[PDB]
Amino acid sequence: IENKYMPGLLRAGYYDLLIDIHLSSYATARLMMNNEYIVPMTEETKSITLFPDENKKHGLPGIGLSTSLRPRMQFSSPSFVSISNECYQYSPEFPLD
Amino acid sequence: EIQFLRTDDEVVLQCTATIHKEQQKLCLAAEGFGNRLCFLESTSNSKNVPPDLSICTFVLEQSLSVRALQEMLANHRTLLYGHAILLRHSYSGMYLCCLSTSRSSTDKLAFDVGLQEDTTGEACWWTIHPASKQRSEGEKVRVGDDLILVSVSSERYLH
Amino acid sequence: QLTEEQIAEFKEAFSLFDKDGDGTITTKELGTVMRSLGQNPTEAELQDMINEVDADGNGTIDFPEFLTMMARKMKDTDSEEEIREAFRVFDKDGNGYISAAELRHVMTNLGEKLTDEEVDEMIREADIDGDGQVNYEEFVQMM
Amino acid sequence: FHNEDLKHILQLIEPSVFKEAPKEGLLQMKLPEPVKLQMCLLLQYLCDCQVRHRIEAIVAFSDDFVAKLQDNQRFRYNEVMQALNMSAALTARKTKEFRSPPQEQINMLLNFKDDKSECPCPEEIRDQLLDFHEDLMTHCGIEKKSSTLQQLISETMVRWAQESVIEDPELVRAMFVLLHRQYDGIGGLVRALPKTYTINGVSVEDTINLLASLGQIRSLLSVRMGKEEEKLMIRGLGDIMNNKVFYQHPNLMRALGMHETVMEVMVNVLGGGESKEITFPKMVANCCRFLCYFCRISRQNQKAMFDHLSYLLENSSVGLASPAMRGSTPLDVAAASVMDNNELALALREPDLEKVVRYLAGCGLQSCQMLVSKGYPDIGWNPVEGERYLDFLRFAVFCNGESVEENANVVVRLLIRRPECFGPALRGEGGNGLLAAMEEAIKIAEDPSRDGPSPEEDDTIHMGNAIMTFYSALIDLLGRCAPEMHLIHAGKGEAIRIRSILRSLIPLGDLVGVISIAFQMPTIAKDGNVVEPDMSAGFCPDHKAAMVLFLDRVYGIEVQDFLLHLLEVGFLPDLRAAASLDTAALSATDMALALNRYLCTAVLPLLTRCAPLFAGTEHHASLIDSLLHTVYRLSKGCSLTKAQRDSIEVCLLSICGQLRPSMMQHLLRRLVFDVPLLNEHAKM
Amino acid sequence: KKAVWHKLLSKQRKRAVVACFRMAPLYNLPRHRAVNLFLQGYEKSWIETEEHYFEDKLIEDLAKPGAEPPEEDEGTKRVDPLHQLILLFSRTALTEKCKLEEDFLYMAYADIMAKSCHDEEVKSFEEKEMEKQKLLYQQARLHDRGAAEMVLQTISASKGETGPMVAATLKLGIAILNGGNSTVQQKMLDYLKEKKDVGFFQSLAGLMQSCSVLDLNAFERQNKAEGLGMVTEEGSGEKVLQDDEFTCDLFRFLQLLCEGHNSDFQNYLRTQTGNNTTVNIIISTVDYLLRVQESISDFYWYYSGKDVIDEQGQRNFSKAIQVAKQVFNTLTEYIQGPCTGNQQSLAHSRLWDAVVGFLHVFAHMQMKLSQDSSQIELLKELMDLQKDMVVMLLSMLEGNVVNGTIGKQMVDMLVESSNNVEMILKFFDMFLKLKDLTSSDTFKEYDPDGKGVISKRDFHKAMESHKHYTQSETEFLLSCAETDENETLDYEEFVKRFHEPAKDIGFNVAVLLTNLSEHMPNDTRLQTFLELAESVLNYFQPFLGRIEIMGSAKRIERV
Ligand SMILES: [Ca+2]
Ligand SMILES: [Ca+2]
Ligand SMILES: [Ca+2]
Ligand SMILES: [Ca+2]
Repeated sequence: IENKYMPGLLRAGYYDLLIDIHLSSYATARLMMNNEYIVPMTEETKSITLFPDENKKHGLPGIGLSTSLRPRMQFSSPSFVSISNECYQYSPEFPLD
Repeated sequence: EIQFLRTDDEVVLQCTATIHKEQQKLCLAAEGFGNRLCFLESTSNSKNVPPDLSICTFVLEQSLSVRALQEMLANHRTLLYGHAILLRHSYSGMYLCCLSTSRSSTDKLAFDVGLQEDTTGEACWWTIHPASKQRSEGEKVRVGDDLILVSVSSERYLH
Repeated sequence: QLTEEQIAEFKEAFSLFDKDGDGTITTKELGTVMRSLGQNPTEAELQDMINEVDADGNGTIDFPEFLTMMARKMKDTDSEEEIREAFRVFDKDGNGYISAAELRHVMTNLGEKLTDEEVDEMIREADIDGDGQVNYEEFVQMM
Repeated sequence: FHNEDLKHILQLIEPSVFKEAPKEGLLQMKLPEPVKLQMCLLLQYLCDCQVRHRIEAIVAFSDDFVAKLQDNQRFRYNEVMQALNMSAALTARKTKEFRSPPQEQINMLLNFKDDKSECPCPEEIRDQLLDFHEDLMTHCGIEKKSSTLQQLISETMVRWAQESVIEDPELVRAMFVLLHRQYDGIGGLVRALPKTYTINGVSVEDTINLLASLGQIRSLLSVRMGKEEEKLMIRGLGDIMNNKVFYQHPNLMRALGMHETVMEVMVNVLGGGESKEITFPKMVANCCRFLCYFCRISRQNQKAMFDHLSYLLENSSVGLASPAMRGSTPLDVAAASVMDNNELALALREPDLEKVVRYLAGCGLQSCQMLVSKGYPDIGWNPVEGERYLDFLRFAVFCNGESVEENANVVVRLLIRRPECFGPALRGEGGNGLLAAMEEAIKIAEDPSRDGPSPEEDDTIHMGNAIMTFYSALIDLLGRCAPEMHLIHAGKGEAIRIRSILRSLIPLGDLVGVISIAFQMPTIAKDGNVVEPDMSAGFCPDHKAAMVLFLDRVYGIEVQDFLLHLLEVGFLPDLRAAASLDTAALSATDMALALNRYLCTAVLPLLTRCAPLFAGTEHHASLIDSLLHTVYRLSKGCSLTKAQRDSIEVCLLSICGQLRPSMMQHLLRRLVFDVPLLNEHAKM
Repeated sequence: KKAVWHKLLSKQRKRAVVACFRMAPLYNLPRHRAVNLFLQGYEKSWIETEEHYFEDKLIEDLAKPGAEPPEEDEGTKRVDPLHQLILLFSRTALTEKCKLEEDFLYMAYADIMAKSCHDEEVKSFEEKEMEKQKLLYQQARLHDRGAAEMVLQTISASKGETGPMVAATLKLGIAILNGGNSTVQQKMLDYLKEKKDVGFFQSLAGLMQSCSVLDLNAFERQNKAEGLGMVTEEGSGEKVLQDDEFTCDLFRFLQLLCEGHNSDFQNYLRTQTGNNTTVNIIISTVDYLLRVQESISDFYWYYSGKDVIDEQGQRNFSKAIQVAKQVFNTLTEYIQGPCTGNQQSLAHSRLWDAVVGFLHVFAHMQMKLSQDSSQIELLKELMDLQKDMVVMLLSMLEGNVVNGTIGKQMVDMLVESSNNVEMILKFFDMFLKLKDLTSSDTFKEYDPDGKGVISKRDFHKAMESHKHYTQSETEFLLSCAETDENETLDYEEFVKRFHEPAKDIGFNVAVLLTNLSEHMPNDTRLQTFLELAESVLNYFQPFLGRIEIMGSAKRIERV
């Protein structure tokens, strides 16, 4: 991902591989749930308002407090010395930050 | 250019048979006095035996619609497919109907077909239906067509 | 919490809809009352009605379930108010005392076919006071 | 991306619009078409985030608005109820609002728009809604730099399109869809709100688990059917079934469209390999079971399921012949979607019935291929599938106690048009008759070779029992299709005609003979252990129950001579056998329970409704006396349920009431030493 | 005694208990259920009903050339964004697929463009002219970019399957063809001729066959549901006449295609010379009309026994009436502008059956509905349908010759339907002598006052003294007169309501009969029918005017 001298085809292939092995599963899970809005009845939900402050200025998209239910984010460490098979469920962990 | 069956016209009901792999053509017949049952007169062998059409001729009196017939029972025209018709035996003056009593001709479900004096009731009326796929309900019935009559009283085809 | 007499009043009311006497009001059994009062309920509506009250889910209202919904209705004093309301509309005479003379109009009002002379004969025991004219006091004892 | 990272990356997209409250962002940089497509995707996601925020704000307002509205309605209800009376509440369009269904009530309350003023809500409550609705329009932009994402997108798409001729249809489509979304801000809410649901805080964990299971099931669409995929299907469906949210919130379940997903996973497996027969049969079984239970959960679920009645009819022949899959077939799904719902029964159309009639005619004309493959003796017709096809029509024509005339008249006409559906006994030519067919079925069930394949245990279809069940189902369907008594009394010509056709189809003598056929009784063996004849093989009381239903609904019992003859031939033997199966050991046998159910559900109510016919029965003294004693002995039973005991009490109190005093001397002699015991049984 | 008294207090108590079951206030429901109900109700009541108008501005912005010459073009003028959108939609249609896939983008942008086109008391001729010019400009803004080809390509790709895509395409075509746009008609005809497209006409015939009509079974099931107490979940009871808007749009499209007497396209509809396969749209329209008249006769026969038509059946009759009216208008536009081929095609078609059915329906419903006062709007719709049918019959006889086949076929149809036309003509004469009666001085001496609201008894005595009306006519007019208990009737409204529809429909019938009589002089069947229709012809004799001109067919014609 970092290298600036990598061939374009290999760069695209490695980007696609990084997306597929680690991110595509949860990305598809959230895309499949976007068009549904199941919001619980809580105090955080009550606190939500259309406009951040008194004047009617739109806030930045995305930022704010969203209380709608979302799919939960699951990851497993890909270690081949362990003999447990429960690691096969979920996608391999990656340093997201 | 082509004519249509019309009320107050004398007609003979004609059916074909395939007995022993040959086409035999038979007309519906009924004798007014005595036996009220209906038998079949063979008109295919007209060369050897003369057909007796004097008891096979029938007269189309009415061609009322199905709804008109519901209303009438609750209380020159051109015949159209899907209409209730009244057939009168020309010789006897009695109308074709389902007798509702069966002689048990190997079929318990079947009913006898004969002649009835009274016009009232439902047994006398028959509904014309289009045998050919080309014809449709409401279309004029041509002079020459294949027809499947349905008894209003019992929903049993003239078989 | 409910008065034992009010329990007995809900006894007779509960059995009023329970003609077969099994202690369960089916949808059709309830439906007969509604049609008798002139209203035409759909079968789906009748199910929605009983389901809201049927805590058990058996589809037929039992008396303990019937009491709970009775408590849910604030019929604290409406019973005798209806009894009092019945007394005044029964006394078409407006004298505060219903006379056997008006008894012939009211027998036709309900639709009962009980004969009038017997009605006077019953009104001689209905009137334990005897007034020959039923007041609110003689109305309540009758009820 | 959270907070400051999102701020920085939006500044990178457009420094001017997304500045925190010269430099060119990714938008204004003369981009290639593939890059433009991805920027369109990003701008779509930003709009989706705005829609989600806009929906959550609406749900936040709804809480306090509905609380105030509910308090106002409580107060208004108290004020109205003070003046009125409980009895008058049926009247009073005044209280019509409170008697309306909740959806109608809230639609009636939310009529503040315009000035028709018919809504009863006060101005102070009106103000909050009238302010929120204009703030929402302002946030939607439906009320100098662009300064907003909507205007930024509206400018950018037009600028790109007029700058260059886009050769990519995908890019053109994406840009114009995004522009339409910018100009149709109302439509986003119109689409989002029907898919918005609210839950309590207690059910959040259960909702999350249900959503995870639904996500697994939905994501498994992309993979082809297989063993492990079938495992995951079954496990997820089981979890969804066990979850209580599936019961408590059917509306959320419909909004999530689970039934569509379950059908799609069923559609794929059924369509894959039609020629090579259905693979993964337990898969279709689980899907059909889930869909039937979904129908049973709620009525609106049933209406939603009804919209796919067609496809299920072409796929009705998936697993009909296979035993132990009863209730887990597409035909069962259709029956569940059309079961006991008058609105759907009336909406059911003629071609749907015609398809089922064609299938039944095919089953009556042709044998069963996999059955004869497994080695069952070949017969011309298929009772196993014919019975299920007949049961579907039984559910279609009969609903909630009385018959749907429109459906019954069509079904009878189709059946008489195609007479082969009745079966070899009732074809008409060389037909031994219903009674003779049922003795032939007894003989087949007695013979081992004809009953069994003779080349697991449940898979063995007892052929005689299959024949009996087919004929019983046919008779039951025709009896249910019989017209109601009120139409006949009024004189409806169509009803008279139908009741005449059914009478012509089935003679009364055959029904009386079938009722006169007797059962086999359980017997105690030498050691004292009871041997109980198998239910699945032989003659069952339900078979005669169908005949009794037909006899009551079509022919009718209106003559004392007929009633007495029927009591002599068919009813009294069964009652006395039930009274003889009253021992503590024989009471729990399946024979005894089935016979008691048959009696107390079919025979006794008929004799109760035919009570007035018992008035002048002096010459028939022994028969009525035996009936009274047998019914009393049956009432003295122990295994009888409360409803059965009540039915027996009603029948006895009716017959005894109609009988003359001289008739009940023998019953009084039995009572004079039983009543003084003053036990629980003495109440009747 | 007390038990009988309890029975009296029972009927009172029975209502109380059922009322306490039935009464289910909203506040009893939990918070979340009420919140969900509020979300749904808010959506339907407010968000869906909220309306904004942006289509004209959006289309104008999409059509503005975005400073292309200022931009680095170095070549031909780049197509505007609207042009690219229309090209995308056209290519998607031209792409071969088994079925026309549903596309929400098309189904929205077609609506936007149609609204941008149409953008829809007394006004000046200048105002009307400016509205015409502005509509022409708005239609040019789309058909310059190729919308005419797109609306034909989508219909061709439809393959005769009714759907929302076809419903939007038909509306767009109507919007661009409103006013008989000659340029758009020419563009469509040229495109069809150069492409030799048979799928367009095949899909047109398929859509006509798929068009729905009235359904007795569905209506009876709905009425049984209503009687049992079921509420109509569907918006307008659309099970009967599934799509009323779609059929009207489909036939309006074809009528607009032939507006202005476009003889080229009129002939091309009947026969496609270049195409290998030819479909007779003119005959398909007649077939649909024959099915519609059968459906209308079915409801007539259903409601003949009923004393009063309920509101559901009344609106179903209305919808069927507009459908039939649109079909008659389309047929008239087909045959108008003496299109001899179309005239012969109808003359040899099944149109006569539809006409004879409508004649019976018209003859009986006039008697049935006139007695009632709640069916005035239905009677007016029926009168308008009668007028359009007679107009189509007049266009049937346009450019006739002495002893022609079309005239003889009309005479045969009239002899077949003699009784119904006799009833119609007596109805018209009865309600046409009413004006002379109410304008007579005998009416003024019965009501010397200026208000004129005469009593029913006085009106009956006046009509008896007028003695132009027999006893049957008098009692029929009494039945058709609806007054209060005061017996005072407004003769002004009575005579106008029963006169102007009669006054114009009877004039059309009289013109048709005079044309038939003059073009078929020696026909005894025609002279007997004229004798039956003597009174109306005498009434309309002063108003009827006749001239002779040298027509386009190089023959003398009578107008
Ligand atoms: Ca009960
Ligand atoms: Ca209960
Ligand atoms: Ca008094
Ligand atoms: Ca007293």
